[PDB]
Amino acid sequence: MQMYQMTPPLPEGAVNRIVCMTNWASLGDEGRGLEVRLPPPTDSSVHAY
Amino acid sequence: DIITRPTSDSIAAVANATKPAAVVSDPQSM
Repeated sequence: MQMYQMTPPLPEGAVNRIVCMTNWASLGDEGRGLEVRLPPPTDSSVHAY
Repeated sequence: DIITRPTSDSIAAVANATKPAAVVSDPQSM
């Protein structure tokens, strides 16, 4: 009688893109104090160059 | 945060010297 439902693994939306976000899913130690997080192409990813 | 450092002063000086105005008032566009 219970109902189960899972959050879908893949994204949903009109447009879906691949981006570069280092350690976006890291869980263990804090890691090196250095990251690279590009914004989605809808913004000005010019600060990274 | 990201790693970034100021450019050498000499380069910045010469670079800033040559920067023409992008938009100017011209009374003609025909």
